[PDB]
Amino acid sequence: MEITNVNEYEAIAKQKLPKMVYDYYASGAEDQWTLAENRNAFSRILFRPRILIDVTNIDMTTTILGFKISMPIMIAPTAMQKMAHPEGEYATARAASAAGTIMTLSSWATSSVEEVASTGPGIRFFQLYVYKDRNVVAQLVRRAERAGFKAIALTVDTPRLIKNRFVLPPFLTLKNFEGIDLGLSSYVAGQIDRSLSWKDVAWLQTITSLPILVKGVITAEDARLAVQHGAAGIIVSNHGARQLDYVPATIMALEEVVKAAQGRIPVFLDGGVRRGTDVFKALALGAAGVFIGRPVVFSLAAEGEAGVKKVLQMMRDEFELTMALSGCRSLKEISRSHIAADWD
Amino acid sequence: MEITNVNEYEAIAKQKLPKMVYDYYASGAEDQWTLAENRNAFSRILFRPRILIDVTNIDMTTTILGFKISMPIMIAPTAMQKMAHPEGEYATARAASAAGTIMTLSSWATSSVEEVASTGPGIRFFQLYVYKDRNVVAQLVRRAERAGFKAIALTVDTPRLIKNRFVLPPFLTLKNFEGIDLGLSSYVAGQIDRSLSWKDVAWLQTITSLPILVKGVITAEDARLAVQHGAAGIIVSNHGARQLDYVPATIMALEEVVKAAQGRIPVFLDGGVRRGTDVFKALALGAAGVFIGRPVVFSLAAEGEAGVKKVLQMMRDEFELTMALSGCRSLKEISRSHIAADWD
Amino acid sequence: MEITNVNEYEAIAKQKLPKMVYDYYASGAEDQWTLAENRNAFSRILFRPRILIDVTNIDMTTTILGFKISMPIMIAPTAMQKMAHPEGEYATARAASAAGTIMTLSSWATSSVEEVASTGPGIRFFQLYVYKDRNVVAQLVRRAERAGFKAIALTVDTPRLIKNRFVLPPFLTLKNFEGIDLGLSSYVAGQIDRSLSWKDVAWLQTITSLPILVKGVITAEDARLAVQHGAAGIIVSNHGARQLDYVPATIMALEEVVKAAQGRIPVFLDGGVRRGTDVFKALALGAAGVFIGRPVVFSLAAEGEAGVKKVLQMMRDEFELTMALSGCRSLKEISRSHIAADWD
Amino acid sequence: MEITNVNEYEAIAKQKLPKMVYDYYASGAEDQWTLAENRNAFSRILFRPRILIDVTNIDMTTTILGFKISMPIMIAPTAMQKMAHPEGEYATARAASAAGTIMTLSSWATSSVEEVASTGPGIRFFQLYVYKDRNVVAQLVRRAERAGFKAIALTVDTPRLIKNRFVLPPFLTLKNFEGIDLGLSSYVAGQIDRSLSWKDVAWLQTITSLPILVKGVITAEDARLAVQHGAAGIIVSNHGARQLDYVPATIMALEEVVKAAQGRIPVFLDGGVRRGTDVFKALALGAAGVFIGRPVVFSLAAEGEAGVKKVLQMMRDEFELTMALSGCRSLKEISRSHIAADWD
Ligand SMILES: Cc1cc2nc3c(=O)[nH]c(=O)nc-3n(C[C@@H](O)[C@H](O)[C@@H](O)COP(=O)(O)O)c2cc1C
Ligand SMILES: Cc1cc2nc3c(=O)[nH]c(=O)nc-3n(C[C@@H](O)[C@H](O)[C@@H](O)COP(=O)(O)O)c2cc1C
Ligand SMILES: Cc1cc2nc3c(=O)[nH]c(=O)nc-3n(C[C@@H](O)[C@H](O)[C@@H](O)COP(=O)(O)O)c2cc1C
Ligand SMILES: Cc1cc2nc3c(=O)[nH]c(=O)nc-3n(C[C@@H](O)[C@H](O)[C@@H](O)COP(=O)(O)O)c2cc1C
Ligand SMILES: CCCCCCCCCCC1=C(O)C(=O)NC1=O
Ligand SMILES: CCCCCCCCCCC1=C(O)C(=O)NC1=O
Ligand SMILES: CCCCCCCCCCC1=C(O)C(=O)NC1=O
Ligand SMILES: CCCCCCCCCCC1=C(O)C(=O)NC1=O
Repeated sequence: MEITNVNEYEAIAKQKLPKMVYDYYASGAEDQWTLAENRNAFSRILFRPRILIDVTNIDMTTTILGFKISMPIMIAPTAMQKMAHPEGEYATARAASAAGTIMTLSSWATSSVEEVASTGPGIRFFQLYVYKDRNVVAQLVRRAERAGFKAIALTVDTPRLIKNRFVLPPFLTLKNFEGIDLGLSSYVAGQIDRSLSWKDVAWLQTITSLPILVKGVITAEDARLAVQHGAAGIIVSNHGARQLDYVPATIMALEEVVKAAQGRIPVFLDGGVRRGTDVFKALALGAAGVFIGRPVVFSLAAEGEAGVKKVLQMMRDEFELTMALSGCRSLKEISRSHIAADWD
Repeated sequence: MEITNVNEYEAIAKQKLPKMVYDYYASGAEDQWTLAENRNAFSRILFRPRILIDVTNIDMTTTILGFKISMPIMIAPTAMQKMAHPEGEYATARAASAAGTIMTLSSWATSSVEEVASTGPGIRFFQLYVYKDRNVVAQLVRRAERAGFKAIALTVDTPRLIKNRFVLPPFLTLKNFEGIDLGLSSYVAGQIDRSLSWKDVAWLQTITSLPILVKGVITAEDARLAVQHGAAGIIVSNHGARQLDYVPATIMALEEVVKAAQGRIPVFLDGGVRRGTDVFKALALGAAGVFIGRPVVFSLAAEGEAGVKKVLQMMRDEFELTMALSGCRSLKEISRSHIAADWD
Repeated sequence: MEITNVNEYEAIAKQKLPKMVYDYYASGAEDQWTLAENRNAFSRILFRPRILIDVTNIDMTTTILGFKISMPIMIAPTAMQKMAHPEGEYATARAASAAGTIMTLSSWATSSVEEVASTGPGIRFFQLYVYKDRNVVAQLVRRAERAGFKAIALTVDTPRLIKNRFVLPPFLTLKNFEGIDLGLSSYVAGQIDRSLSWKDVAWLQTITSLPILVKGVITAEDARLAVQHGAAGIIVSNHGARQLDYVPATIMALEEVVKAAQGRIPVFLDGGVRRGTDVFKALALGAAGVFIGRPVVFSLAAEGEAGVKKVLQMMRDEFELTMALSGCRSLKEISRSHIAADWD
Repeated sequence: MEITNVNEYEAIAKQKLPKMVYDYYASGAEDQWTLAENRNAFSRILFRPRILIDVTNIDMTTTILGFKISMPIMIAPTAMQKMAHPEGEYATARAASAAGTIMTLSSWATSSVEEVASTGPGIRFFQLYVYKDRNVVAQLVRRAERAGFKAIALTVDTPRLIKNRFVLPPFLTLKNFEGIDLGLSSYVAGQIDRSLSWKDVAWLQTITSLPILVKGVITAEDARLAVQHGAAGIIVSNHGARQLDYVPATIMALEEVVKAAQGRIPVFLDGGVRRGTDVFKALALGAAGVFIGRPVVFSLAAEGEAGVKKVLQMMRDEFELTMALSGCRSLKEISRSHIAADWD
């Protein structure tokens, strides 16, 4: 009946969404071992609270890529949001701007960069999927710059491969591809370029001046390469545990990637973040911020824009209370010594 | 039917107390992970008994802050005991004096320092909650000194935030605040000063000469600060796992805090102590004594003063037998090598 | 109904095979602790995928003992296959040749080396069980060379000791012993020579020029002896967990044996391999290839030659996808750093 | 119906024995955590079998305190065996002599040293419980020497404290105390001397020349003291997990005690030994032999002398097979490297 926390939206969404759709949303890869881990691993990290600290004034605002935001909790890119709620990306963009945070727009969105940008003022990032036809990629990137998007998140952990048993609602299209020259179900399928390599990151930088974030890094080895090749940030991710099963939980991999980057570029994380305590734990391990994926689609399905705003609020309030109880007045005061990781 | 051990009082109390009251007593924070840990962790520590030792005469008396007591098991402060049994703090004070041990009186007690002190001779400590109005704090402290209390336990792990669904029995008031100039349900709520810091420990020492114990320390870092700021003792505590979930069990945190204090001041522990074996394990890890919270309210609800005395006796007899079986004739002979901690 | 993966053949085989036969096939030793481990241990090893790698062209062909094969997945020797399907070894030999891989022929086969060799062109290994009468051993070895077998796998982890309650189908005989001069149920029983030692490996090399692989090694100590005595390869095996219970899973023992061999001879593994991910993990740990036992008999019982070919295909496709997702284009690119073992 | 292994006798004994008696036999202390551990810990130790070893001739005979016996498996002292079977100690003595092994006679036996010695030739040890009246102790020791007992096992882990609800069968008495000058239920109770110390071990050596084994050692510290005070052997024991709960499993404590003794005196073990694999594991860890307690009373209750002989045989055959499968032809060849302990 009443939603006291983020995970509850999942039950409500499950009630109102067709089984096929809910299963598609919640699903991980294969055995779904990592899906569970992305969540479970946060509970193997304990707090080491500090006492006798004046926690009367808590400040959780931060600067991401130069942009000042209200909290280190942002929205990850989840494709075709209008399938969860007719408002779709419009609802999400408005909730994000209202909350004073960042929203990342998927390439497979049901609303174009300009439709989203029309909703109003707000900092947004554009998620890029590189197609074989570079011509289409260039068109998408310039279009994002024009629409006012602040950075490009290049997804590199794209899962491979229901579809034949489902029929999409009418008029739902991949709007970002409407206008640029290339059912819509297919075609876009074998369009993802699996030959993508670091040289392509170099090329991307020649067509745009926007910061390029590499989304899908879980090893210290690739983190170094990200820095060496000029990426502006790294997003420790395993695509919500939908790409390959038995890879570690992103929160387990975070520290090694943060270490490897050596403070050169900000490291972000997604995968399993549901509570304010999870946010604190990620920041204590070195992350500059976190992205949430699934909670966004579940709350959108549940209460639309109101649901998305509630998720962000609940997470903010929980994160604020966690800081007060741990003895932290600002993000700068959250230290690695404020938690005791499973390997500590 | 028959109570052979402390944990059984819980079942009996659960039978006779209103659900809301029992749940409030037994409850931990959030998932209650730490609530369980405070208990479970004691079972991950094994004994390493010594043989061929004359265990004919066992001595468990000790000196706490100069005061000689019969056993290293004392009573922690639990608010408004008259709600568990009409006798409340009177019963507790009398059982404690009879057992030759120490009782800590809560600030939120249903009996004033002088009501408790009227019960008779006995060593008692007063637990202080610092309100924003320092004037009230000073009044409470002087009043405790006058009533003969031997030390002040400053609680620093005070949980934040049923209340709207419960009605209190008639005449039950926070007696310690009756007379000093400041329903009673509210007001006292937003009175706790969350700006409390070490400078406030320094100030406390200017208004009283009584030993100040810092209650709510679980890190080596704050333990050092306790010593550096003149605290007379440290109580490793997590407020019965009611402040923040996912902090370690106090028995897991004990050794690091004992190490950090470097023998300068005595370190005590509360949270999950129910058996004589638990007491032994805490002492072997360096604690100078332990405090019990919940068992006190459960037995009080069950058999009143008789229940509280029985708890103390059962714990004493179990602790005595554990010493005899481990090869220890005095507390001084209980060594770190007498147990094998989970990390050993 | 539909077989999407190898383990499913087991359910189908279980449905159509007599209980005694299925139980005999699936069974491990004693408590069957190792039987489970051979499988479970593969799940305690995580992947560490690399991104931005051109995985457009995957190559999994390899060279085993000089012979070029299509994939590092081969067939282990399982006795009397005609009991699982009338085609028996004929089906298996044909599926193996078709798949471009190697098949190892059991000494207790229901088809002779020449019957198997008659099926067509293909690389096959012959598994040798050393009988007390060396005369019979020599006869078997020369016969295998003549029939075109490429190497001898000397089994050394032969289990000791249903038989009295089962009756075999008519005409099923140990064909390899038909013709050479020595019911058939017995006799062959107490024929296995338990005095077999390294000196016997030296003797074997005097009667044949074929590579001798030592099958049944799980310690670094015996691996060294294998190399020192001239074995051409080692097969880390525990006889499908049927010899002795509580020995480690072969995947747990692999690395130590690979280390000990110091790259002198190839190390192979069998026991619990069912998925393409298992293959990858074994190769990352140093194995030059893997053998599958039980899946062969289960699929043979299920769909005969078609079942065996399907198993090999499913494993190939899963292995190929695992390489693409991990960032590996050839077997040479699969590194120890591509996984995170339970002890890492 | 049929007993294939030792643990099965327990079910049969449970069927025919009164509940109170069976519960008394099987019971551990308190939570019975250690009772389970004594058994469970053996399963956390893996085998590391060696191959290509001539295991045609296995030899498990050994020399204990100069006496040559057929196997390293002996009988621990369990009080009043006639309560399990009318034959009691007579059955046990005869089965032990027949098996060519050693039997330890309890002080609380229902048959005297001379009754047991009358059964025939066999090596037996006498278990001593030291009473406060040294006069009685001296009488018992000389009587044991006279009866031909080869060593004294001084029990030091004697549990403290059903009795009031049970009535003993007629004529069952503590025969060893019949004749020496001191219902029989009581008296013997508060007769155990809890002031027993190492000086008492020194005194024991002045009244007898028989080897003194110290029974009840689980720490390296007391093992050293055993050696320093002239004990002839150590028995790593926790009294079948009946003295104090949460002490480690004897198999977990064995290695540290073996190390500490530095090969000066033989170390033996009891507690949880049920299988031939358990025996091997104990020997690999350094024990010179093992004692079995409970299996003796359970099989005695089940089939009397025939049951006891069967237990010893089953254990012998299992132990022999374990040696053959591990590559060991003599006890001298069983090495620490033949197993992989949980901490390895
Ligand atoms: C249904 C669904 C759709 C997704 N669509 C995209 C997408 O369009 N683009 C992208 O890069 N990632 C996509 N992701 C994954 C990421 O946005 C992100 O890593 C996220 O799901 C993180 O995990 P969480 O869902 O546990 O928060 C999708 C994930 C899900 C669950
Ligand atoms: C119902 C209840 C009331 C409590 N009231 C107080 C209080 O008045 N003052 C204080 O400092 N702590 C209070 N505590 C906590 C401590 O006294 C103490 O840390 C204790 O509960 C330790 O854990 P145990 O209950 O497991 O023994 C309370 C705890 C409970 C369970
Ligand atoms: C029913 C059955 C029969 C077997 N027969 C033989 C055999 O004839 N020769 C041999 O060396 N090993 C034999 N093995 C064992 C090996 O081929 C091999 O190690 C294998 O079973 C590996 O494990 P997996 O079954 O988990 O793949 C047999 C195993 C089973 C399950
Ligand atoms: C019912 C019972 C009676 C026992 N009586 C004695 C006894 O008379 N003397 C002694 O030293 N120990 C006695 N023990 C314990 C030892 O003999 C011995 O340590 C043994 O039980 C070892 O464990 P197991 O029973 O798991 O083999 C007794 C144990 C049991 C179970
Ligand atoms: C049964 C519902 C129909 C499926 C809806 C089509 C969604 C298109 C794929 C979106 C997407 C994912 O699901 C993902 O993990 N990444 C993506 O880039
Ligand atoms: C439903 C029963 C009504 C609740 C009774 C009011 C008790 C007041 C709070 C006492 C208190 C706690 O409960 C605690 O953890 N610390 C405290 O200082
Ligand atoms: C109940 C079915 C009858 C049993 C069939 C006889 C198979 C002969 C043994 C084959 C064999 C095994 O089973 C094994 O682990 N190794 C072998 O070398
Ligand atoms: C309910 C059955 C009655 C009990 C029988 C009396 C046995 C006397 C105690 C024997 C004994 C034990 O049980 C033990 O652990 N050590 C001993 O020395």
